[PDB]
Order: sequence, then structure tokens, then C-alpha cells
Amino acid sequence: TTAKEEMERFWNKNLGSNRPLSPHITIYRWSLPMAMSICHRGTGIALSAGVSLFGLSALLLPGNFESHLELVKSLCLGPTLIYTAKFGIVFPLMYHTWNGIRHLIWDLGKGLTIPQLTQSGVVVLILTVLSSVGLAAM
Amino acid sequence: SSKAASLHWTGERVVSVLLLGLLPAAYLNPCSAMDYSLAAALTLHGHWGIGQVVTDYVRGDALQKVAKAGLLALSAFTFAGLCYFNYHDVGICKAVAMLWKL
Amino acid sequence: PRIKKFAIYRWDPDKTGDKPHMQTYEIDLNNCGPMVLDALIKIKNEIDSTLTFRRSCREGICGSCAMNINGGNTLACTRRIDTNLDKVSKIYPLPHMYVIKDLVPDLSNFYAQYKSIEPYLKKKDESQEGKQQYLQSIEEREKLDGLYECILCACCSTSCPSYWWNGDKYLGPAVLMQAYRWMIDSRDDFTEERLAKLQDPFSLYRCHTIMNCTGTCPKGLNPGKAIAEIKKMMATYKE
Amino acid sequence: STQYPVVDHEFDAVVVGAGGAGLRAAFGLSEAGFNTACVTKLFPTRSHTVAAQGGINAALGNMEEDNWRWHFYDTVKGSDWLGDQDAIHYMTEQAPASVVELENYGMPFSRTEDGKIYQRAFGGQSLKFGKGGQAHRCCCVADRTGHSLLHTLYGRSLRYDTSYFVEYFALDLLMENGECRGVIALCIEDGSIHRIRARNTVVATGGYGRTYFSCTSAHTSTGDGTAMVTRAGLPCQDLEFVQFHPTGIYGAGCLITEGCRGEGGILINSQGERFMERYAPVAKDLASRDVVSRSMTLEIREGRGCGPEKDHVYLQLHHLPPEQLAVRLPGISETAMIFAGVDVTKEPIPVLPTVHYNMGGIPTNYKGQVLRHVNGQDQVVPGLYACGEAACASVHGANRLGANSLLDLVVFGRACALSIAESCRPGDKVPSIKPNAGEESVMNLDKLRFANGTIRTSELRLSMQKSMQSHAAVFRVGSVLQEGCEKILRLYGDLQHLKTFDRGMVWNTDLVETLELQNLMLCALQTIYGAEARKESRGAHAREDFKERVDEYDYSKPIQGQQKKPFQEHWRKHTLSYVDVKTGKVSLEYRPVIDKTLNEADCATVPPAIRSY
Ligand SMILES: Cc1cc2nc3c(=O)[nH]c(=O)nc-3n(C[C@H](O)[C@H](O)[C@H](O)COP(=O)(O)OP(=O)(O)OC[C@H]3O[C@@H](n4cnc5c(N)ncnc54)[C@H](O)[C@@H]3O)c2cc1C
Ligand code: HEM
Ligand SMILES: CC(C)(C)c1ccc(CNC(=O)c2ccccc2C(F)(F)F)cc1
Ligand code: SF4
Ligand code: F3S
Ligand code: FES
Repeated sequence: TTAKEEMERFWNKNLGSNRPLSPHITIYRWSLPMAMSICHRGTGIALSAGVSLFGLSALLLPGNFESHLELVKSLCLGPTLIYTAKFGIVFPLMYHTWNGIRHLIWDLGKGLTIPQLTQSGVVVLILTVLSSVGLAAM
Repeated sequence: SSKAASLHWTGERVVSVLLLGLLPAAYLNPCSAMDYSLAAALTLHGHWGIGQVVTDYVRGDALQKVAKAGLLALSAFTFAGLCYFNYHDVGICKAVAMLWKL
Repeated sequence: PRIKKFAIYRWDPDKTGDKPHMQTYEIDLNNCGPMVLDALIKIKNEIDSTLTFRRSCREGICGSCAMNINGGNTLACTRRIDTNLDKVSKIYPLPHMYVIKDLVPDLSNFYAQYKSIEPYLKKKDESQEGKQQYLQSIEEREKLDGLYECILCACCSTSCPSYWWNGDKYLGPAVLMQAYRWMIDSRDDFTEERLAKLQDPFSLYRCHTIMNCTGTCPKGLNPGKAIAEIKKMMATYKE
Repeated sequence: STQYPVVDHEFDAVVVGAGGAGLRAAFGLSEAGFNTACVTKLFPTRSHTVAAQGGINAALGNMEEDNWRWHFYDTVKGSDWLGDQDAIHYMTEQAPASVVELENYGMPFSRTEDGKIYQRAFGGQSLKFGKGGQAHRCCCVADRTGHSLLHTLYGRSLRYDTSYFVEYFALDLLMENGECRGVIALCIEDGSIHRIRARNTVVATGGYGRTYFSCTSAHTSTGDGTAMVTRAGLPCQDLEFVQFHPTGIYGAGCLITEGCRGEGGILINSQGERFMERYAPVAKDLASRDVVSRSMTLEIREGRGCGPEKDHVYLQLHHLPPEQLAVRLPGISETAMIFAGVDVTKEPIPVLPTVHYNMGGIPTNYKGQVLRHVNGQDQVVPGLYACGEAACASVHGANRLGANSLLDLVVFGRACALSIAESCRPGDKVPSIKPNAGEESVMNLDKLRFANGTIRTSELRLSMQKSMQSHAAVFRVGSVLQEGCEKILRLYGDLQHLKTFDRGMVWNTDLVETLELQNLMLCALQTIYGAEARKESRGAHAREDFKERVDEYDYSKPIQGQQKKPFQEHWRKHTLSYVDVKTGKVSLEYRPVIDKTLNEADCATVPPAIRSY
């Protein structure tokens, strides 16, 4: 019985069984690391979703960017509501950016102790809020 | 030993650092050159990005290949749509700048 | 007296129309050892003699009693019970594993992956073996500290979401750390083809540095750290 | 019946056990090209050798220069001349080769300035046959040498077509007209039953430390192999001889290694005195286990204990360099904390003599073959072997020397294989089996599964254990032992009165821990009776009512014109216990220790002598 064959037997046996699956997401402790990678996915997905709509409407929609801004302008825009929208743009951009840097440090092999994760993880949140609030008022 | 999966990894990191380097270099130096490479880096990175999510959650052969393609269309469309916008409109750099003044 | 409540996952394959449910137990902690296993044992022997679970060393050095106690994968013989009584210690089996019965999950796949990496010394010329001791400097030996101790408790690999969603094709930390352990063992001669075995989307590269693995390990080991180390070998090794 | 399907398998060999002895035997067979099965109730790694910490002895001459014959001498002295000297020669010679083999397997030994295996001092070892001072031959993987040993082997094991029946609990031997045809076993998972039949069988199940209330041993150390032999009507040997390891946490029982003492650790009693120097001057507590634990356990009897009830002794480490504690003793450093809440770098540990090793077992050649005793002579049970803590070649005799049992495993596991290889060939006629073979073990199974009596398995076990704790402690006397005996005998009667609750087929631990209890009684029975009949202080067996060491000659005196004692009048002989299953009645004979070596010119039969370190 080889490693492959064992693996094969496992699945045949278990799929055609009436064994339950142990729970996972429902029972597992919520960690800052967990949350902080989930977000990094979520943020990723939202940005590409964002970039796509932008490049796609360039080919599909009528007019030009100027016309679409002049359209926006004429929506009795609140200066707070503009900030909101503008913060909403740049909040996940900055989170993902800062955290992305943390990911890239890790890939350099650096800072993978449960101390260092809570430290850096916390810094990312701080850098996020600051650069986000910063940019959203530039 | 074709280093085919490991080269893919390295490339991912490589573009990610480019895209880190582009965001601020674009702010400092808005120009056609930058607007395209921004387009290049964005789309590619996000393509390989989503790539992963898909290869993480999309199970079975038929389905994965299918999504993988439908992804590629999106990515291709996206690169084009951006290049287009750079060429026949304001361009990303300036588009943001205007959008910001608002 | 001092009652503490234990809320524990249950399942019997020999009781048709049963399905995964929890059951509570109550334990005078004055008459019970500090560790969670002590409890599970004490309830087995005194209260319910159905409860089924794995154990041996009671010393946290064998990996038999690995399970999810209060949302974190550890050894029940090492986690001391929460003396605070307002809280109710919840116990489940290890996550996303096919449960054979109660807290007894099926590891055969886990082990089989361990098989699939060839955990043993490999040499190009094995003609002079079993006669002279192979030399290894203390510095070369030190590289294994932090790797060689892996119990195979499997708490880590079964806390990795990538391994939840991809148990079939992704190897998971437990195993990869060991693959690494052999890579940097100076004595070993097959460091490259060891690295060659991981050239596919899943084997190694379903790691996305979630770092849950190192978090929960019962022995303070750092697989994630070792995965990273692997990836660096993977990109910079030549042939 | 017919509630159970029986599934017959065919094989060239079955090795019951996956602990270093099991592993080593198992694949050494396969390596020799034998279609070999391996039945283990636990996943191999989970076995006990994992738990081991100290090291594995072998005169490589890595620290100093060394001779294995000095190892032999130390071992056979240690045995207190109940240890059979042919098997001790074989081992101590082989130990170099066997260890080197484990290093070329991959085991990550700690290293030296020279980059060879780091050996270290351990209780009872010397140079120039006792003259040349302390010796340093305990090869080790820092502090986790059993762990490494096991996983190295387990790892290696995978490189062959050995067929591992994981989580399969062997029930009984497949004996037929004095000949073993393999094993019948429970398959813990689905509950079905499997007749694994084979030309040879190897029994490598380890100890029965769970006969006691306090032991370093694991929950799975149930003397299962020993018990199976017993129910074949076959003798077990010297089972009364039980090693009380001096150290081991006061509460839980977790062992703290003798490597602590071998790395310069010291034992202190309540008045601060370095108390082990008062007992033995030259050892100063690096002495034999029997002697050291005696010193400890006797110093609490006085009333001079070190705790909230004054019932344990202190094991000191803090005077050793912090860096030393990290490199040489990290494993114990950590469990000292976890179980006692004790830092090792600036606090001493609380320790207590507690059950640890069973140098008793199934009787054997130095070639691993199991022995019966017919016509007051030795006779080889065909097609049945044993190795490690399960067997008794009595390479240890009356007292295990530290860091030899991991060697025991590797050496004799290996031998069992070699010994089958040389005697028969793969493919040779795998002997037949009567269709109803081993039904009685299935009925035993069924009985225990639906068993509806008045006592719970757990409660009976508890009683057996506390009984053996009171009456078969370090010191024991006829009065106590007599009581103890009929006490264990009545609990064997209470096997009718046992409630089993769980009734499933899948993973019924209630029934298997119950089975484990049948096995543990049989073992306990033979342990205590054997002890009560033995009237001397040899090794670990110390009678207060017969504190004299009883040989054929008074070896204190020079011999010569001495009148030798007749075989049935002295105690330098192996206790051979049987028990009639039904009555739970112990009968027992004796058989002589072997003093001749395998070659007098290479290794000298060390004659008996005075006992003290
Ligand atoms: C805490 C501790 C520390 C120790 N340290 C040292 C040391 O430093 N040096 C040294 O030389 N010695 C040491 N020893 C002694 C040594 O560990 C044991 O003698 C040795 O582990 C025994 O090995 P074994 O393979 O014979 O049995 P074990 O290693 O106990 O393994 C027994 C095997 O048999 C199987 N088995 C049991 N019952 C059944 C059944 N019914 N059916 C099928 N399979 C079954 C088990 O699953 C297991 O695989 C130590 C012992 C202890 C307890
Ligand atoms: C400086 C800017 C950025 C950096 C440094 C960066 C870095 C990274 C890194 C390192 C990863 C991989 C995480 C891992 O190791 O598993 C990643 C994933 C991703 N990024 Fe970015 N990123 C940046 C900007 C963006 C932008 C602008 C988008 C989209 C428009 C985006 C979309 C994604 C997506 C979709 C993923 C995949 C998510 C995942 O697999 O978890 N990123 N990014
Ligand atoms: C609560 C909710 C948002 C639904 C949730 C919880 C937990 C998860 C588990 N995490 C993930 O699925 C995940 C998250 C980030 C990166 C990679 C992965 C991987 F694909 F590899 F697993 C995913 C999603
Ligand atoms: S790594 Fe830590 S956790 Fe993963 S198995 Fe080995 S020990 Fe258990
Ligand atoms: S928990 Fe999982 S994804 Fe990677 S680093 Fe850790 S293995
Ligand atoms: S039972 Fe051995 S690890 Fe807890």
C-alpha cells in the first residue's frame, strides 16, 4: 500500500460513508491574524472588482470621463458624503497595501512569531486609518 | 524539474513590489508611460490574485477551467479597457486627480 | 465542592438516526487532575462510559489526544482546565475531519501525506551504511532544533483553512515542516528532488501565510516560518 | 456468534507491536524479503518509546575511549546476577552497530566538538570493568531520544511493503499444538475480527506499568502481549521484578529522566542534606535504580519528606548552567513547568519512586525465540518470538540499567528478524488453521461487550492498581504480600461482576479498556504471587523479612571449599509464572540463569559478587 493508494482508500471509504464532518469556521477561535487575512482577500477582491468595472465601462459606456464627473457633480453632493465615498474608495486600498507589505516581509522569511504578528498586524491597522484619513482629505 | 509553479510564485511577488513602487512614482510623475504600466501591473496582479481565490475555492476540473477562462476574458477585457481609456481619454493618473478635486 | 461544565461533541455510527450533537457533563474539580484529558477520562470512568477519545502519554509528547478545546486545537493532556466556572469548556474534535466516532477523527490521509514526502535519510551511495556514524557539526545539528520535535499531533494542519478546503491535494504544515526538516538535514543528499516534489499549485503553494498553524501548535513549533523557508528554497534552488 | 465476520489474512510474519522493538523487527523482516504484517493497537508514533528521554547506551568511545565488555560487565552487575549473560554479551557487542544503524537511518543525535554522537553519564556505568571510574556511553538526541528513535524508525518503516494494521487490538495468539500460527485481533474501527496467520509471530507489546496506581507508563501499557502468552498456557518470567524509577513528578507520575542526574543533577531531602551520598558513597546517586529509589523511598518512611504532606524528595537542577539545561534537558525542562508549575533553572523538582520498567516478560533466547519449560528444561515454542519490554531474555535480570532498554528494542527486534531469516525462507508453507480457531477470544469479546455485572471496569482497575501499590511497592513482606495475593485473586473473581456500558462495534474503548483489564489482572496476579514466594533481596525485589541476597554459594566468601546449594534451595533462578485462566490460580516453577557467554575468549563470564554501588 503506497502513499497514493492510502489517499485513494481514504476518499472512497469516507465519501461513501455516513460519517459527519467535524465543524470548523463555526467553532474556531477568532484571531486577529485570521480576520486580517480574510480582509486582505476581501479587499483584494473588491479592488479588482473596482478596476474591472472602470476599464470595462471605458469600452462599454458612452461619453468620456469628464462627462461622467460632470454627471456626478450634479447630484447635490454633500462635502461629507463626498469624503465618505472618497474614504470608502481609499480605506480598502490602503489596508490591502499596508498588509500587502507585511505579506511581502513574511515572504522574505521575516517576522513570523505570534508576538510579531500581533505587533505588525496592529501597526497595519494604524497605518491604514492614518493614510486613509490622510489621502481622503488631499 | 521545470520550476513552473515556483516561477509563478516569484513573478507574483515581483509584480506586487512593482505595483507598490508604481503607486507613489505615479503621484510623483503622472505621464502616459506610468498610466500604462499602472494598467499592466494592476490587471496582471489582480488576475493572478483572483487566480488564487479560484484555485482555492473552485473544485473539480470542468468548473475550474471554465472559471479560469471566464477570468482570463475579464482580465483581457480589463487590460484593453484601461489601455483604451489611457489612449482615448484622460488616463488613470489624471482621471484620479480630477476625481479627487471633486 | 466545585462543579465545572464540559460541553462535548458526540456521534455514534452504531445508532441509526443519530446525528452530530453535543452533550454536557459536570465535574467536581477538587477530585480531578488539572488537565482537560483528566476530565474526559474522569467522565469516561465515572459518568459516561460511551465517550470515545484517543490518548496515551498523558505527558503531551505523543499526539494521541489532539482535539479542539474551546476553539483552539491542542492536546487535552496539556491544556489545564479553566478553573473559572462561569465558563463552560466546549470540546469538539479536530476541524473539518471526517469523524469516525465522538472525538475520534480519521487521520489516515494525514499520515499518508506524511508518507508522501519520504521522511528518512537519503544518500546517493548507501553502500557504506549501517557501519560508520555519519558526521554532523553541532551547527549543522542546530538547524533541526525547532523542526525535529514534531509530535504529529496534527493540531496545526487541521487548523489551516487551506487544509480545510484542500485536504486532498494540499499537504499542510505538519508535513511540510518535516519535508523542510529533511531538506536542511546536512546528512540528506536528496534536497533538490525533495524540493522538486512540491512543483505544483497545491502541494506547497496553497499556503497563503494565514499563520493559524504556528498559533495553535502544542509544542511552540513554527511551521509557517518553516513553510516560508521552503518557498525561498523553492525559488532560488537551481536545476 | 455470526454477529462477527472473521477475515483471514495470510503472511510470512506478524509482528505485534510498533514501538522501537516492533518497528525494528517489523521492517528488518520485510528488508529480508518477508511478506510481513504489523499489528499495533495505536498508531506507531503514539507508542511509548516516544516518551523516552535519557538515551541509548553503546560504547562508541565518542567522549572517552571505551570497551563494550565494560558495558557488558556494568549490565550484568546491574542485573544482580539474575541476568542471562549470553544475551547481555550479544547486546553490548551489537550496541555500537545497532546505534550507528539508527544514525545512518536519520536519527538526529546531539553532536560533539568532533561531530560524533554525544554520549553521556547514566546511572550505574563505568570503565575498566568497574575500576576506571564513571562512563559516558548514553548516546542521546538531547532529551527526546525515544521520540527521535521512534519517528526515525517509523519513517524508515515506510520504505518497505510491511503491511501495517493500525488501531488493531490483538486478542489472543493463534496457537495450535504448541505452535503459533499468528494472531487473531479486533479491528478497532469497524469492530470486525481478523485472523492474521503466519509462519512466525513476534510479540513486542512493551510493559504493564498500568498494573499500578502510579507509574511513568502510558495508559496503553497494558501487558497485552504478556497476557496473550499467559492464556496460551505458556510461562512468563520474573514478572515480580518491577523497576521503581527514582524520579518522576509527584502528582501526575510523568518521568523526569536519569539524564538529569547524569548531567550533574542532585537529590535533596527535607533537612537539605545531599542525601544520596549517605547511602552510596561512590555512585553518589548516579547509582542503580533499585538502590537509588530504595534510598529515596526509605527516606520518606522515616517522615523526612519534602511536601505539603511530606511524601516526596527534591530533584535539583538549578546549580547546572542555564545553557546546559536548554541544550541537554529541554524536554524535561518544559514538562517540569507544565505539570508542577516549576522552573528548572531556579527551582528543584518534586520526585517520587514510581513504577517504570518491567524487566519481567515472556521468556526468550538471545535469538529472540520464546521459551517454554518442559521436564525442567528449555524448549523453543515453534513460530513465536518476542523483544523489548514485552520479552524477558532477562538482559536486565533483576534490575534494568538505564538507557539499555531502547537498546534492548533495537538489538532484539533486529535479532528476531535475523533469526527467522536464517531459520526459514519467504514463501515457505504458511501453516494451516482449524476453521473454529480462537473462537474463545471472540466469545470473550462478545461477553465483555454486552457485559452487564455490578462493578464498572474503571472501578475494578482502580482497585487492582491501589492494591498493587500498597502490597507490591519498593519494600514488601510476606504478611503484606500474602494479603495482597488473595486480594488480587478475589478481583480476578470479580470479572464476572463487571458492567460494560458502551455496546457499539466502532471504536468501543469501553470494551477494549476492559479487555486491557483482563490482560492487566493476569499480569498483576503473576507479579504479586511470584514476589511473595521469592525470599531474597535481589535487585528491585527487596524483602524486609529476607534482606539477604540468596545465591548458590555465599559469594561474599571466596568459594572453593564451599558446599554448593541444590537448585531448589537457592534463589538465583528465574521465576516462571503460569496461571490457570478460569480459577485465576497461579502455579510457578523455576529455571536457571545463564552464566556462560557466547565466547569466553572474547567476553568473560563475570561470576557473582557483592552487590553495592
Ligand atoms: C517515561 C519513560 C522514559 C523512558 N526512558 C528510557 C530511556 O531514556 N532509555 C531507555 O533505554 N529506555 C527508556 N524507557 C524504557 C523504554 O521506553 C521501553 O522499555 C520501551 O519503550 C519499550 O518498547 P517496546 O516497543 O517493547 O514497547 P512500547 O514502546 O511500549 O510499544 C508497544 C507497542 O505494542 C502495541 N500493543 C500493545 N498492546 C497491543 C495489543 N493488544 N494489540 C496490538 N498491539 C498492541 C502498542 O500499540 C505499541 O505499538 C522509558 C520508559 C518510560 C515509560
Ligand atoms: C502596492 C499595492 C499592492 C501590494 C503591495 C499588493 C500585494 C499583494 C500581495 C503580496 C498579495 C498576495 C497575498 C499572499 O501572499 O497570499 C496580494 C493579493 C491580492 N491583491 Fe494585492 N497588492 C497591492 C494592490 C492591489 C490592488 C490595487 C488590487 C486590485 C485592484 C489588488 C488585488 C489583489 C488580489 C485580488 C489579491 C488576491 C487576494 C488573495 O489571494 O488573498 N492588490 N496583493
Ligand atoms: C466568516 C467568513 C468571511 C465567511 C469566512 C471565515 C473563514 C474563512 C476561511 N478563510 C479562507 O477561506 C481564506 C482567507 C484568506 C486567505 C485564504 C483563505 C483560504 F482560501 F486559503 F482558506 C473564510 C471566510
Ligand atoms: S507541528 Fe506542532 S502542531 Fe503541527 S503537528 Fe508537529 S506538533 Fe502538532
Ligand atoms: S495555517 Fe495554513 S495557509 Fe499557510 S502558514 Fe499556516 S499553513
Ligand atoms: S495523550 Fe499523549 S499527547 Fe495527550
